[PDB]
Amino acid sequence: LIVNVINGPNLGRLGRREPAVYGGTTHDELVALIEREAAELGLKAVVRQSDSEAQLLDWIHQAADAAEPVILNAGGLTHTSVALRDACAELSAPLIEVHISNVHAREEFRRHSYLSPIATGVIVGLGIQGYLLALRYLAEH
Amino acid sequence: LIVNVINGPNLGRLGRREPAVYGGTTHDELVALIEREAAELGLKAVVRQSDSEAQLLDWIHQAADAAEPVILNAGGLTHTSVALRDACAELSAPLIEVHISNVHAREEFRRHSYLSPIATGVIVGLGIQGYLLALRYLAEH
Amino acid sequence: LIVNVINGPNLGRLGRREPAVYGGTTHDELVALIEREAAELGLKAVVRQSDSEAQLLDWIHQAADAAEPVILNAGGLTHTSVALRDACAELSAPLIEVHISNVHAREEFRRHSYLSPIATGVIVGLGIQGYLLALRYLAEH
Amino acid sequence: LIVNVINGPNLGRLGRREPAVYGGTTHDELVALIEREAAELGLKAVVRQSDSEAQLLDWIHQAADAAEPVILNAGGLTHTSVALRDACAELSAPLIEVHISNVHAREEFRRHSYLSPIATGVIVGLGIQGYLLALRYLAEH
Amino acid sequence: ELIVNVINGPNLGRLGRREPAVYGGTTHDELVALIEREAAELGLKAVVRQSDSEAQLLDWIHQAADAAEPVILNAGGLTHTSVALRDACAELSAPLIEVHISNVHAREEFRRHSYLSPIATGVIVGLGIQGYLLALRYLAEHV
Amino acid sequence: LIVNVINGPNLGRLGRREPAVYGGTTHDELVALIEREAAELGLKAVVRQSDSEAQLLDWIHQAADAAEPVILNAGGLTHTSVALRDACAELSAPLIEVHISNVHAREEFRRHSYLSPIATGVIVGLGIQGYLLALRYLAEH
Amino acid sequence: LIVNVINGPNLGRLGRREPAVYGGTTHDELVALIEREAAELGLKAVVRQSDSEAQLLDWIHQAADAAEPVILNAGGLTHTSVALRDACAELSAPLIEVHISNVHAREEFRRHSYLSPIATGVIVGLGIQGYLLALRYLAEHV
Amino acid sequence: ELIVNVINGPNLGRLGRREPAVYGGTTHDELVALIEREAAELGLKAVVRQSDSEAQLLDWIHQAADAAEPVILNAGGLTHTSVALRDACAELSAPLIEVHISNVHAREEFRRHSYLSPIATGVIVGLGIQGYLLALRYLAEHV
Amino acid sequence: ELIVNVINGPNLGRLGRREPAVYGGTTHDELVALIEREAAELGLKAVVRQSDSEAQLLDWIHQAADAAEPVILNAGGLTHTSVALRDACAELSAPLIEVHISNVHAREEFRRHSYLSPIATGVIVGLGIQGYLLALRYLAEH
Amino acid sequence: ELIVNVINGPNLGRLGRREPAVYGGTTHDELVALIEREAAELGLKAVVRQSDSEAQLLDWIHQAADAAEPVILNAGGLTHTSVALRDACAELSAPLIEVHISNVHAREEFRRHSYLSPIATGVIVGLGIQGYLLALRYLAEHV
Amino acid sequence: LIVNVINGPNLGRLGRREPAVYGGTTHDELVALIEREAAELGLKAVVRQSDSEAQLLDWIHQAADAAEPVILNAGGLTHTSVALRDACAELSAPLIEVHISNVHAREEFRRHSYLSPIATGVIVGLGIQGYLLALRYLAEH
Amino acid sequence: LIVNVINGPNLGRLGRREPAVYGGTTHDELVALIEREAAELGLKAVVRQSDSEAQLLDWIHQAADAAEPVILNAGGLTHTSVALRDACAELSAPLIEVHISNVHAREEFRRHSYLSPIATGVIVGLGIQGYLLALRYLAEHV
Ligand SMILES: O=C1C=C(C(=O)O)CC(=O)N1
Ligand SMILES: O=C1C=C(C(=O)O)CC(=O)N1
Ligand SMILES: O=C1C=C(C(=O)O)CC(=O)N1
Ligand SMILES: O=C1C=C(C(=O)O)CC(=O)N1
Ligand SMILES: O=C1C=C(C(=O)O)CC(=O)N1
Ligand SMILES: O=C1C=C(C(=O)O)CC(=O)N1
Ligand SMILES: O=C1C=C(C(=O)O)CC(=O)N1
Ligand SMILES: O=C1C=C(C(=O)O)CC(=O)N1
Ligand SMILES: O=C1C=C(C(=O)O)CC(=O)N1
Ligand SMILES: O=C1C=C(C(=O)O)CC(=O)N1
Ligand SMILES: O=C1C=C(C(=O)O)CC(=O)N1
Ligand SMILES: O=C1C=C(C(=O)O)CC(=O)N1
Ligand SMILES: [Cl-]
Ligand SMILES: [Cl-]
Ligand SMILES: [Cl-]
Ligand SMILES: [Cl-]
Ligand SMILES: [Cl-]
Ligand SMILES: [Cl-]
Ligand SMILES: [Cl-]
Ligand SMILES: [Cl-]
Ligand SMILES: [Cl-]
Ligand SMILES: [Cl-]
Ligand SMILES: [Cl-]
Ligand SMILES: [Cl-]
Ligand SMILES: [Cl-]
Ligand SMILES: [Cl-]
Ligand SMILES: [Cl-]
Ligand SMILES: [Cl-]
Ligand SMILES: [Cl-]
Ligand SMILES: [Cl-]
Ligand SMILES: [Cl-]
Repeated sequence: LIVNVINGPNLGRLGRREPAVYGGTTHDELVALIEREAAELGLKAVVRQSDSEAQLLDWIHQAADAAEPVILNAGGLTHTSVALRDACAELSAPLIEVHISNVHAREEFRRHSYLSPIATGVIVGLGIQGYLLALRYLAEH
Repeated sequence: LIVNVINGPNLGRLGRREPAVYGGTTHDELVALIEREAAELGLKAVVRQSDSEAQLLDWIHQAADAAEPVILNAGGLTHTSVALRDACAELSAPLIEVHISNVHAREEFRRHSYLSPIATGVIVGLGIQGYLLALRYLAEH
Repeated sequence: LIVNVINGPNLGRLGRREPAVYGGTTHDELVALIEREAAELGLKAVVRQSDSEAQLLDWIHQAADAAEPVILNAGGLTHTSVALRDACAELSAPLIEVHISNVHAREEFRRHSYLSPIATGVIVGLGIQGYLLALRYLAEH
Repeated sequence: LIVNVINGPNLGRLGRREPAVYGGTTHDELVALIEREAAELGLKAVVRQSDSEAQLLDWIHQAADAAEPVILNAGGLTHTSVALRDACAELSAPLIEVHISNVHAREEFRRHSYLSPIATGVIVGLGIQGYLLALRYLAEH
Repeated sequence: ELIVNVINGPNLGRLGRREPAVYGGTTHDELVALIEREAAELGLKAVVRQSDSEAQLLDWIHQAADAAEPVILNAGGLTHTSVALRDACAELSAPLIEVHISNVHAREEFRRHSYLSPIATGVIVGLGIQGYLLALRYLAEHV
Repeated sequence: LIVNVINGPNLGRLGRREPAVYGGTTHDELVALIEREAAELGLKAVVRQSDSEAQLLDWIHQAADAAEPVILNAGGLTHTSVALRDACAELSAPLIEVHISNVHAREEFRRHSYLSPIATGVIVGLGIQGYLLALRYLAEH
Repeated sequence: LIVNVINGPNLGRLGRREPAVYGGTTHDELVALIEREAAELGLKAVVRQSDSEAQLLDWIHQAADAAEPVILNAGGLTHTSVALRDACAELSAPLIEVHISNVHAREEFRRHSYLSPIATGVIVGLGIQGYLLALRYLAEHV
Repeated sequence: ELIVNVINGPNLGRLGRREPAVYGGTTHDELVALIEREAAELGLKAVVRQSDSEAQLLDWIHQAADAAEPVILNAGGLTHTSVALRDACAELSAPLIEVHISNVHAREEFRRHSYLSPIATGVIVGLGIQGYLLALRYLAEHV
Repeated sequence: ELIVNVINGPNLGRLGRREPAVYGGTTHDELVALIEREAAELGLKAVVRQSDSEAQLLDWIHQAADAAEPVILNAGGLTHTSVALRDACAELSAPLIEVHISNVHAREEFRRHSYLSPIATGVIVGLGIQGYLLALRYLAEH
Repeated sequence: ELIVNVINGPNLGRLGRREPAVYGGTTHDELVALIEREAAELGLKAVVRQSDSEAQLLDWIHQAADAAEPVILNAGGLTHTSVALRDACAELSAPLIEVHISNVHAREEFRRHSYLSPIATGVIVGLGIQGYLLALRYLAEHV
Repeated sequence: LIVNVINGPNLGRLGRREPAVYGGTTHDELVALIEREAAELGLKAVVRQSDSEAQLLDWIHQAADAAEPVILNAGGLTHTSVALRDACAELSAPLIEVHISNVHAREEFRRHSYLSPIATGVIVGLGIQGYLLALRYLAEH
Repeated sequence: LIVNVINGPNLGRLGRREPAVYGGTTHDELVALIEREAAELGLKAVVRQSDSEAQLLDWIHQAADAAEPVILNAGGLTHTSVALRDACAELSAPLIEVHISNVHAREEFRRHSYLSPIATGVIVGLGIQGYLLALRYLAEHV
């Protein structure tokens, strides 16, 4: 039933943040779109956002304890955080990595995700809909 | 609206080919699943597979001229072919890269797609459903 | 005319912290010197320090919304944080990167700042006065 | 007299966290063993864990000001945090780096600790006892 | 009295017409005059020199080493290539400030690895023409 | 017992092709030598050559389904083709990589075969006899 | 005096293909322009294009057997194909590598040709005229 | 009507006696004469100059930028090492053709990474002396 | 009788006068006496041996593998270079503890990439001579 | 007739009990006897020698160079580390065949860059202990 | 027998230039020492110093034309100049590369001389006597 | 004044081994040439050669204890042995590295000596006279 959608640093800034790269959809609108999609798939979505690494670790620790699937857009921490990777290694339920922009069409340092090798799957560059497609995978699988 | 699903080398071997990596679904069954999904979304899917790089280039040139969206799993050529990349650079309509296995949880040489930097988006590790989720994105775009 | 001076990890430790590298000037002394210089330049300076990455992200988000220039010394996060770089990418007003020590005369890993490529300019190795020189540039711009 | 044992991200999760890698001992049980061993060696041990980088930095600053020895397991931050390295550089009393797992028998990125070069010594792969052996060194020195 | 050497390397005599979107529209002649005015306001005497010749640049910094005079150096393209220039700068006892008009870290990767930076007192980059003037102000506080 | 000898690009040119490197034996004479040696060992050798990657993949697919051993000299594709390595990964029967020249005594780029890590064994620099030695291995395995 | 001009993958697409990179001349027009220039220089150009590596290899083998010069634009295969390099190594008559675009002003991976080290020479970034200048090299060296 | 600058870098004045197995037996004087004869055939005016001095090469490039004239450049060894020379060439508005006598890709690895190639219009390598004349023919049909 | 083998490699017989700022002023003979005494208190028997010969070190490793005895190993310079010593240590079924006197990570870069660490049970570095004694304590508790 | 030197390096005397899943269950004594029989069937005389000492291996290679006898060499760990061994093998005028029991390319990265491979006639890898026998068969044919 | 001793950039600064690295012997004193050694060996030695690359090339050109041996300390140009290497490649008589300091005990960028591979031999770290020893080599050869 | 000349692996093979690389002078002739030159300089030279790393380490240890200068040609071990480098780090008297061939004109892996950074100086490619020139340095520096 329960799917955890977790957004990392700078993702609360969606809308005004680099619109050509990330789109004009706000995080509030993102939460509403995910919840609407989850209800139509018979799931429950809990969407959380934080710039704090310690907060992100706490949320996925809880998902590990509850054995709930995780949709994770770690933002910049994707490319840098071993600590977040280590937390995500506790997850028994599927972990789907999601990025709004095509991370492979940008700077070289964005192409070597710490999370990708331990995630079930990755969706990149499909904009805001990437979250919704990740939800659909978890509902159908 | 026509969507081109193009599969590269060894993808015609699906089902028998490394089941633990790629799953047990055959390419014939994949064709049927895509065509069923496309019919629900109001799209028309043309699914084709070849082990020949020249044939993949020909199919991509046609999609460039017709300005039709492309879903591409180039198999091994993903990691090697600059020629295929150059063919895909002609596409005006969206290009979605799809991989059945999590290419980032495997050998290091699989983590550096030549196609990702020029694709609209990439779906990795979500099995056969990656194709179907790519169709849904294209149904909204 | 508001200018934000943002200091990152370990900069609150100035004075006793590696004196041969960073000097004997405390953070409070630095705060006083900046405010004195800004007042003589007709600017208002707001100087804040935190060891928390999430906190630094918060302050630059504010400067982005208020369209205010930023003088940033991110400390160790300079060399490691993509998340901080992403937050700084929102800034429409000039961003000046400042370092007290000559970061190129030290360990090799300190020579590859994530912030330099997206900043307007960089001042390195001029001690505390680096902040004051960054202020003077902003007074003319 | 006073020894500071500081544990980084995900080390509060010991016990159920990757048992085959880190063992079945919880953090509560680890605190008890450390306190019992320190009392036998005529020392007082202060054991603290946090997933927050800023919190770790705060604890290091206090040890530097008090000139107290530090036994540090930074977790995933060991491989990533220059900020934590910088704080540890202020320590006048010995710094012993400790890891539960053999960090050299794992992923390549775990083999290049930021703390190792500025530490007095490093104990790796000797399990929970690594903490206790580090205590014994400090009792002799 | 208190003398500061401002030394510009290859292609810096071309300022104004040369890639204006990268280096600005101020000519080198205008830069010389601007530096001299700012220096005199700070109680300093700026000696501003430009050469496309490495040997000439070496000679100038050799003299600054003998006279123990501060140096503000924009070596241009040589910044990224010349060990010889670095070796000469290693003799300087008075402060050495490396200045670049453009933000070299926002450009090609080969520009991000200065040979001079590790032996300089400090580096000012990407602050345009004012970087020279700010370097002078540092030296005015550091006699 | 059937053994498949598969020769890749440029190997049909044996005889005239860089005689100092690859020898003076033609490809037709190679077929005759292998077939004579196979009859002596009580094996059945099918020797085939193609410059077409797709054709080589098809022959490997057939050997995978038939559970037949493969002796493969992929020529230039040894160093470049992930697609060919992917086809060879299907083989349940032993795969033995053969090269006429000493590929380690030439250009550096010839030293990093994609096939070697998944082959049973490799024979290099022993000339045309390398094929015959490979047959002899398979006759006892 | 026969000269083989061989074009690799995606070069049949000249005209529509990234005009800002490769120009607006079509492959049909390219063929005819090469043939006319060759004829004026007292040569005969055989111009062929294929997206198939095996086909390109066959044309190179034939050129090696006939000891005819090759002007080669391998396209994408320039940066990736050892098999093509191996075939070209059999050439004894001059081999000239030609690229329409300045391959050094683009992505890094385009700057490390497998063909360059074994070719007589390389012409890059001079557009369609690169083929014609390669022909003139051959005509001036008879 | 069109003026083209042929600029040769370090060691190119040594052509003829210099490593003949690599650069051929044509002297620099003979090269000048061959270029001027080809330029006269194409209806162009060719000015051929050679120097071992980097500063001198930079000066000639600056003049070509100011005059908006095409440049055929063989920088010799400086091709692989000089950012200063690259920066001067970036100021050119008329076409820049990089020319090398030897096949620079069939030699040492350090010769395969020209600083000038990315900012040039085109590059001709390994065709010997004729590389200069072919570069002239390109400029005759375009500029 | 639980036998622990303490094996020292090249230049460790030179302890005392050998770079005292790096390795301390304790001689190898004094080290042997300290290890043996510490082993006695823990209820173990320590066999301490040193050789500058790689072949000799390999023989001692082979013997310890056949006897299923724990090994405390300071391979010296060979730590950073010897695949052969790694291959021998791979036979050990009983725990292998890598010990270095100096902090090998605070020194030259080539000292930071041990061939032995990835196959050892654990590693003790930079704790001086006491690193041997702590390694014994680990084995006594295990 | 023809004398063939089969030289095994460090840890190969441990075959049988040493990592059976990697190197097989055949002991070194069993390997020696097998090689001797196979060679005698081919009209050759195999001298099989093993040592953990680099110096000892060098001496045996020196003797083969002076006698111009072929060498089959499994240097073990020294394959990936010893320039001294490569230098000794460079003296051999008769064929040198490098042999490894395990597929060294299916293992750790540091095992994939043999110092001996570039100077050997050929290499046999991953075919078990039969690799020695196939190497013998090559030498009997040449050649 | 005439020997050319050629010193490059910064070598005219000997004596006062980094005494701990290059010693206290001036360039004028070096010239006098070479004169004495040349007289003892029975040869002529011409000592030239220039900070100009073009000048150094000219002197090398003259030595090539006269087939005279060269002792070269190119200073900083040793590590940077392909042009100087190309000039030295013309020399038919022996070329001895000489450095006063041990270039291998300093910065990494000093360990990759462009001249070494085309020189007859190299003398490094023997101070000023390196010049005198190089002269003795040329007298005997 | 006693000077130690130490030759590593394969240097006993001089005259036989790759004569186009190392020359036609035997190690015995080298010994005699060194002893003659030492007598001219008022020095005593002890020239010893071994293919064994352990034996070379022992000789270096002896030279460290006696505070005697060392001329060292480690051969192949030059590029591989941290153990030998560690032994040489004990030397208080000067250490001169010598190579007969120009190590920088050969394979890349020969250009990164472990001994060079800790030696007083390095002499390369001056053939047999490299040893004699090394002797003259030590005689001039008392
Ligand atoms: O590297 C990234 C990628 C992001 C995305 O595409 O979702 C967001 C972000 O803040 N940082
Ligand atoms: O590297 C890959 C990845 C594939 C996938 O995951 O779809 C298929 C394939 O043949 N080769
Ligand atoms: O790498 C750095 C550089 C700093 C500076 O020079 O201001 C401060 C800091 O905490 N970490
Ligand atoms: O890379 C590591 C190593 C750990 C350890 O071995 O203690 C713990 C951790 O959380 N992350
Ligand atoms: O790489 C650079 C940087 C320059 C600057 O920014 O001042 C000038 C220049 O000529 N070359
Ligand atoms: O790299 C190689 C090696 C070959 C061989 O040695 O058989 C053949 C080939 O066409 N390309
Ligand atoms: O890398 C390239 C270069 C091309 C060219 O410039 O001719 C063509 C092409 O298809 N791929
Ligand atoms: O690297 C090079 C190449 C040259 C050429 O081929 O023209 C000439 C030169 O002096 N140095
Ligand atoms: O690299 C090392 C480290 C040693 C240690 O710290 O014990 C000893 C040694 O001889 N070589
Ligand atoms: O790297 C290796 C490979 C071996 C083999 O496969 O024969 C043996 C060995 O001791 N070390
Ligand atoms: O890199 C070096 C080395 C020098 C030497 O050791 O003679 C002199 C110099 O100016 N630059
Ligand atoms: O790398 C080398 C260099 C040698 C030399 O030139 O003296 C000798 C040797 O056996 N190995
Ligand atoms: Cl988007
Ligand atoms: Cl697209
Ligand atoms: Cl991806
Ligand atoms: Cl799957
Ligand atoms: Cl300071
Ligand atoms: Cl400490
Ligand atoms: Cl300074
Ligand atoms: Cl900077
Ligand atoms: Cl500007
Ligand atoms: Cl052959
Ligand atoms: Cl297999
Ligand atoms: Cl080119
Ligand atoms: Cl000893
Ligand atoms: Cl173990
Ligand atoms: Cl460690
Ligand atoms: Cl041989
Ligand atoms: Cl192999
Ligand atoms: Cl020479
Ligand atoms: Cl050297």
